[PDB]
Amino acid sequence: SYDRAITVFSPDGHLFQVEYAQEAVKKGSTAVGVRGRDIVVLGVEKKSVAKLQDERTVRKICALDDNVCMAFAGLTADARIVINRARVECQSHRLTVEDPVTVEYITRYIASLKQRYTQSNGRRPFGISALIVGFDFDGTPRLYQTDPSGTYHAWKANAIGRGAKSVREFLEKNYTDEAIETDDLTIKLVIKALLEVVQSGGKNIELAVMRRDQSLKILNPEEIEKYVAEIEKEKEENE
Amino acid sequence: APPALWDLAADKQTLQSEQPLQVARCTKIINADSEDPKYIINVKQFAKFVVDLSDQVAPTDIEEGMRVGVDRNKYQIHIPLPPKIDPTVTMMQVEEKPDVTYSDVGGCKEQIEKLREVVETPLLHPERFVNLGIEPPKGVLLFGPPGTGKTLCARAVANRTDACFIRVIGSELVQKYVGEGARMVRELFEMARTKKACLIFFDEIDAIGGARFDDGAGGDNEVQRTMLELINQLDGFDPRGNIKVLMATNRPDTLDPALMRPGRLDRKIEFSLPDLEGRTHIFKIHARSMSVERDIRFELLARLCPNSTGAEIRSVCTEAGMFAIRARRKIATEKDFLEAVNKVIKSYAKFSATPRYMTYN
Ligand SMILES: Nc1ncnc2c1ncn2[C@@H]1O[C@H](COP(=O)(O)OP(=O)(O)OP(=O)(O)O)[C@@H](O)[C@H]1O
Repeated sequence: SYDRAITVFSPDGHLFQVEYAQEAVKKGSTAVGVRGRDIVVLGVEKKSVAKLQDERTVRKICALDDNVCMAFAGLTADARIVINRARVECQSHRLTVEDPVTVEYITRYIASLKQRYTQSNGRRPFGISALIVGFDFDGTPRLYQTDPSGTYHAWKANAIGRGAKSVREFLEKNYTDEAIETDDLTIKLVIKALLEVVQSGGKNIELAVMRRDQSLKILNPEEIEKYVAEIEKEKEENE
Repeated sequence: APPALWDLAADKQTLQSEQPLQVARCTKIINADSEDPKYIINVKQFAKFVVDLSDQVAPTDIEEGMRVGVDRNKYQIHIPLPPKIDPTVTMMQVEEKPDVTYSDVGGCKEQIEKLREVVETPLLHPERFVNLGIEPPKGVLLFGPPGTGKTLCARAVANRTDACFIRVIGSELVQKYVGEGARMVRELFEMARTKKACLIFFDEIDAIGGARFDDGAGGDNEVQRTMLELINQLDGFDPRGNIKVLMATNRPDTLDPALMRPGRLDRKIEFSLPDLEGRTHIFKIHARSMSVERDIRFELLARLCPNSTGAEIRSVCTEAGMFAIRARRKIATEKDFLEAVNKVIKSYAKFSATPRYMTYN
């Protein structure tokens, strides 16, 4: 028959609905991201676009504010829940005490809300994760992550999904400390990971860059189309 | 052929000795005795034969149920044949030759010590516990986490003092034949008492110990043949036995055989399983495997693999040499294989984390 427990957890040393939800994380859509002194870049792929449908309905990136960007990996069902949830959270935050708390209030909101979401009975843990994108005040970058256990953590590189997207974060470690001094090569890293990650279709790839305090806009197939051509040229300069 | 020449050439004395005892067909069992000279005997031909015995054999040596020779002409008793039994069923029952000596223990002391004094110590020094009596216990039991199963029974094989002992498992006694298990356990002790020094072992009593009763249709009631009859045959007083048998299984199930043993058996121990400081003992016997670098620390990787017993960390020194030849290198440093060990615990815990709590629960 079927013998299993739920919560919590098991004497074997690992939880049930938590680390198993990590399988629903790693199976999520492949997405990457980086941080920078001015322009922060992100990416998403593995959306399985058939070219026959509308791209705006499958968009994986929303924005609570122009300062802070939302990037998540997982099913799009619970997405709008959190979208409705978190936007009202950052709204009521905008309401009283106009100057917002910096980066430690919002990253602990979804994290702690998801922790107590595994706490009370009649609450099924989410099998999705998220990584906050944006820029801290005074020109600093900000990025964090959400964990099924509710632990907030800051990464130097965003690598999730398949093993092909983990190479995109591997290439960032090859730029060492100085690189990049131009925003051209930093965008080209996404155009280079476009071939490596997923099916290399040049379609599901989407990115947005936020320079300093300027609100980012979705890349139109002109800039990113020009930076896609230099991505193959820059790889040829190393030969 | 030269060994087969004198071998085949011996038929000249054979045919001379073939005339006597040629009539011994067939083996026949007797029934009762009204007087001394004449006994009734039954043979596998289905024909019963009353007959007297030849002057070469004394009448007092004929006991009820004894298979004896015959002269098909005169039908008289010729020579007694000790074995009455049994068709097949012996070859899987009989176990011989040693293996797995005591040096293979994984560091458990008190566990293996108190189960050593139940068997090896009484037979090695019979006068000791007889003068120290009291009285030896009537049996033991083994179960727990899998490590280390079936090896502790193999430990007594190479540590065996004199004569090899019998191994029996549950699924070989399944029916087909019913009643062999009774007939079997009666004869092995009768064979024992002559030479003594023969242990009886049973494995996997959980599958055959299904308890207790169900509505219908049974079901467990045909399984009651295996559990209830074996325990009942264990429940004899003779003596019982000289070797105090043994027991091994997986789960403590079921309740009925578990509540029957305290009235007879004793020494129920729970594995154990490695201690946090005992995981290096299985690494000590593995420290002689292949070439071990002196920089390796066994206390470091022990804590990283909980509930691994000796089976899961046997793969450690395996994956050590495994990826050693994969990388073409020779030895394996600690950091080498332990990087694969943190993978072998987690990646093998994705489908099942190997809990035993959920078995009985
Ligand atoms: N502490 C230890 N020392 C030596 N060997 C060990 C130890 N722990 C485990 N092993 C080895 O691991 C192997 C696997 O054991 P196995 O799974 O066969 O037990 P089992 O017979 O299934 O137990 P059970 O009968 O309770 O189900 C055994 O051959 C044993 O030699």
